[PDB]
Amino acid sequence: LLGVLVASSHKGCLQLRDQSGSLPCLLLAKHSQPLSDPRLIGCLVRAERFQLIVERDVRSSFPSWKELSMPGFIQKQQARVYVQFFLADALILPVPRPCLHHLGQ
Amino acid sequence: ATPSQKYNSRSNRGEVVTSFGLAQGVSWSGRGGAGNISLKVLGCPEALTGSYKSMFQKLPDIREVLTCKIEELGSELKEHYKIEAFTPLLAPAQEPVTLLGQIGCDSNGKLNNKSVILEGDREHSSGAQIPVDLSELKEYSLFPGQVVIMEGINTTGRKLVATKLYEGVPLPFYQPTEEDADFEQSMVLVACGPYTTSDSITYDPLLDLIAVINHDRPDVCILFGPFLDAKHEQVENCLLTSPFEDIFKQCLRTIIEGTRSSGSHLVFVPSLRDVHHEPVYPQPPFSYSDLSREDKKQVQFVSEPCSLSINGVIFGLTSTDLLFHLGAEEISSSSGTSDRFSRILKHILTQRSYYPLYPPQEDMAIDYESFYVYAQLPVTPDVLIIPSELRYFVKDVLGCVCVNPGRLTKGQVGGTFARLYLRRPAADGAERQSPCIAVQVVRI
Amino acid sequence: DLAKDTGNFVIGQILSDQSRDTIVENIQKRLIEIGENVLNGSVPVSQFEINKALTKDPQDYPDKKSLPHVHVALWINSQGGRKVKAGDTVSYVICQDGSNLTASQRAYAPEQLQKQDNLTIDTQYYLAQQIHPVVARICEPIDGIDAVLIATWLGLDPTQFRVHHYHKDEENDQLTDEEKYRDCERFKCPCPTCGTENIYDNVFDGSGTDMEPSLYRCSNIDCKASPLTFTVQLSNKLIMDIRRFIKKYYDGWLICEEPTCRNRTRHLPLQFSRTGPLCPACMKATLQPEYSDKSLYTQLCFYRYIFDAECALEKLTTDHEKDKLKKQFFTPKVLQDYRKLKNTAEQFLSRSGYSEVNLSKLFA
Amino acid sequence: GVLNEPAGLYELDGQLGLCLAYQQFRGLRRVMRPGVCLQLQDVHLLQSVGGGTRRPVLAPCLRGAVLLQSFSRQKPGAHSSRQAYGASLYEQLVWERQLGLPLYLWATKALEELACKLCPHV
Amino acid sequence: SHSYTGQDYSTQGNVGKISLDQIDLLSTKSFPPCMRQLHKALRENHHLRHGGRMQYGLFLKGIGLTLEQALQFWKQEFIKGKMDPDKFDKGYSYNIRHSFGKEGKRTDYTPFSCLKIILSNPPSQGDYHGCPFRHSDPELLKQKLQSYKISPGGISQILDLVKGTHYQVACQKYFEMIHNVDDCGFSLNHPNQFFCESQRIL
Ligand code: SF4
Ligand SMILES: [Zn+2]
Ligand SMILES: [Zn+2]
Repeated sequence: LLGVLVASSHKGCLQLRDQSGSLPCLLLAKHSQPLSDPRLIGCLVRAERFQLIVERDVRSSFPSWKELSMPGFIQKQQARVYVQFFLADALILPVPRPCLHHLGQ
Repeated sequence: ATPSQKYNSRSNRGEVVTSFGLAQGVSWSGRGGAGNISLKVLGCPEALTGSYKSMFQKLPDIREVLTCKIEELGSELKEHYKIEAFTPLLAPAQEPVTLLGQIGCDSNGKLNNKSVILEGDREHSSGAQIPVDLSELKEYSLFPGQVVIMEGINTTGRKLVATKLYEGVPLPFYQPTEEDADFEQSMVLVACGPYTTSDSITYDPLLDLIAVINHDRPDVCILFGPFLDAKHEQVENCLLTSPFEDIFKQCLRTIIEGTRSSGSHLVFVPSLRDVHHEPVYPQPPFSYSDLSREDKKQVQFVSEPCSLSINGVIFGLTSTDLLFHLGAEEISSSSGTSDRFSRILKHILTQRSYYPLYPPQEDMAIDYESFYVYAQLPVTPDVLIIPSELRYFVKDVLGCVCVNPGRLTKGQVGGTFARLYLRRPAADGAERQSPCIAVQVVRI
Repeated sequence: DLAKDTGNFVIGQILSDQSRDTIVENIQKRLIEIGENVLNGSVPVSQFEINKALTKDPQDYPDKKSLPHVHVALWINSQGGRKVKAGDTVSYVICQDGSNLTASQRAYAPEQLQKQDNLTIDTQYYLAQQIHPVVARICEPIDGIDAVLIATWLGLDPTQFRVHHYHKDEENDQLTDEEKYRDCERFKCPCPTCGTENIYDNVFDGSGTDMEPSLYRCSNIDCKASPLTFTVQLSNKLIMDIRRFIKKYYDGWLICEEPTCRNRTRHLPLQFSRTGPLCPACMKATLQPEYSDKSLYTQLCFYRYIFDAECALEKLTTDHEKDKLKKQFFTPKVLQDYRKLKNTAEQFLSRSGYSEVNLSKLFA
Repeated sequence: GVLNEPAGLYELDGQLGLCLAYQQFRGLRRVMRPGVCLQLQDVHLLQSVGGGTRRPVLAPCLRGAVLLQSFSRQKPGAHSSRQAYGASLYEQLVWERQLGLPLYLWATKALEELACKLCPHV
Repeated sequence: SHSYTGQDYSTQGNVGKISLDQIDLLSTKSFPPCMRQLHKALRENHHLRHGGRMQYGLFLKGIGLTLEQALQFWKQEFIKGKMDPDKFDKGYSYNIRHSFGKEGKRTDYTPFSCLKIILSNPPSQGDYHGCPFRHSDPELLKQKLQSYKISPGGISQILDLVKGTHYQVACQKYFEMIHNVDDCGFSLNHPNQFFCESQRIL
């Protein structure tokens, strides 16, 4: 896994971001003391031994136990997905802006 | 549980329900595969080694084959029947007049006793048709495809009325040598398909069968298909979570394996439903490519149909539904007492075919331009086996041996299987001492 | 009377030297008017008399229920104290009753037509079987003015009618891909889970850069099962489908040609002529197969088409589209599954019918 | 074969995957195009190796240098700008960490996919 | 040897989209003699026989304009020549529309190829459909072609091949001259391919 970790003023949650899009992820700063460090916001990030998780929900209406191989009783298939992984093994880097190289309380 | 529940609780196993012949007991037994096992698939017409090469016909050659059939048959009959000559069918003349032709329907489907129509060969009568009727006549039995001689009185030309219907003739059976077949008693069992109650996939009846097999040690058994019907509800909803050839392979492997114990021969009769095998007729022998090498000595396939030779005795091997079909069309004026079966047997005898019904039933596809050269009766045979959907029975008819074995599994319930004995004498007599010794229809 | 006299004027039209344009014009306005004058119900029942003959007792016919007139004989001899027998005729008409039954039996003596209420004499049938076919016999092969056009002058009932084409004489004038197939039957498919149905026409599913493989996702927007993962099940239907097409052919119907007679049977008669054999009734006409082998082979090509994506993939022009889609989702697995089913099809036709031409008999 | 358009890794037969490893072939980096036919001797064929491919890998231990005897009349296009500009890093990449060559090809692939994922919109 | 080409290059629905007005403008520089002369004719007459249009008609699908647009074009050229504004619906326009319908497949659903406007369809008196280089009698045709401002030497070397009864090359040399380019770029077989070329060079 690799991308840039970005937050949003509209989902207020993790999102691994790339040109192709984004994904909801779940960092873990180890020993149940999680990340409060906001410098990692908007930076290149990488991880290897991860967990990819999917959640399945369905609107089933099966009548009995001998039609369990018979299609008539299933309508909605909602699918959630997200990444779960430790921060303690993070590979990190900032973005050197590729360019044409008192006040405040 | 629910598979074979209604089946496994049968109360009739081993029960001898009907049989015929000399006196023979219960504990039937044979020499397994001991030595003298005469076996061959004969034929001056070949026995269908390979496959066809046909998916398309050519019309006028059909006419050709119809013709050749009509001609050859008529000629061979007229030889014996010492009659002079027939008539171009449209020169009306009020005398006795003998005609040759084949019978057919005028209309779409079935018949009556008032719509038989006749058609003649290509040559003898210039090839045209004439309506008929037989009201004046007395006793007949007709059905499409059937070629026959007739006699009537042609008044108007485009009409006629019958006077008489001379009788068909069988050919003399194989009259074999007198040094080869001097053999002993012999047991053969046989059973058709399908192979379950039409809701499961268990082959429980196949288990019971192979049990009986291992029990009684037979010379050779032969098991008609169709080992997986298509009209079997479990299939035509596109259910089975598998390929098909695989299932064929499995439900063959089980048989060959369990059998290899009791050292007996097996031969297979394919039919028109084992969906992995294309549905044409006649049928090439099954395909198969994984033999326990030591058994290419024992088990051989055959084509559908075929004609097999054991100890110099003959067998007609059909995997059709013939008897039901011919039941579905025939007409006979006879109304006092008549075994419908006996008659249809007598017919199937003489026409040299396996399917003299023509036009064919709305499904039982065929293809003449090989059918005539691959599956015509090489000899009037001795024993004939024929599946059905009709109640089992057995008949000795005019030096011919026939048995309706019935099905194995009548829908969801028990069924039948056929068993018989063979031996030939070693002197003269009525010259056709039945090589069939005695026959038992033993219920499952 | 209506059909007979209509066609009689039709043929009478050609019998003068007006312009081909005048020919069309006159043979057009009259047609449209004739269609409408009943299409808006403005002609008496007297103008539809259907007198037909009789040969035997009504029950004699092996069509106990399968002629559009014998049913009335059944009626007349089973309902009243009035006899009808050999050598008699029936002056009836076909009449809809709003009952979605065959036209084979909604036949009626018109005296009840003028009596009851729900006896709606069917003014649909009387076009595709009385006016049109009569006009076809004669007016058809005129230049430009072709079959369906006549149809679309009276009643736009094309789809059903579209199947009739006189499609044996298109030789007087090598084919693009699709309309080598168009008139075949598509591949329909049952979904194993969502319950819906599908149709599999071309490998790619539609639009350009968006294009995706057929077997990927069930069509029904919501459900998310992916039918590919049921290759084997598809396999089944494939065979369990083809094993009825062949079923038809070797059982091939036989049908008539002279566009009036229209007989259907199988008992091949024995006389012969240039084109082949001759109907027994319309002794002045040929006979044709129904499922012309050309169909059968066409259809099997149509199957083998949409399972062999490899070809259509290779024929694709734009580099980047090809590379991107292949990068996307053409594993060895997906490919292999196509390969499997396509293989089943192709071998099952090339088994033995038609792709061969035995040169060893063609140059002797 | 134009394997890495930026780093101009080039092979013949379409199927002799080849990379000018150590030659500082500045001149042979903005010139080539399909239509050139050249000569060569004694360069390894890597097969029965796998790990990336089993194709006829060409490995130039610099014994038989490039043998220029032909050109290819072909003017350039208009797109390579976004898909070739900047491969200079490659030039020391081998000399960077003494790169094994199957490793080298794998790394090139990784860089391909990277560039697809990030460069240059970020 | 009949009315199929090598294959259907200039078939249904190839590259093209152009508004009505421009047609005439393009005519003077892009219409192969057969078409060009027929379009002049219908520019004058504003009426045509039963068969005639069924060449020009399908030829227009060469550039492939929309029916209602093509219908509008033909309407202009119809009622200005006094064709009853009610007949149009149930008459010509009807089949003109159907020309993109169900049946017509390989009969109407296709454009024409010279080997269909030559080997058949005899053109009758005062009519215009049909290959000039075949049906137009020689010296009348000489002055006729010359009326396209052509050097008589080209006309002569052309009429030579014309009596050599091989004509495609004649059409070819004509185009070669009238655009002066010293390669034919191809071996012409279909007027619409000719058209796609003539538009290519612009
Ligand atoms: S090439 Fe044929 S269609 Fe074209 S202008 Fe010449 S004769 Fe007419
Ligand atoms: Zn679904
Ligand atoms: Zn007829």
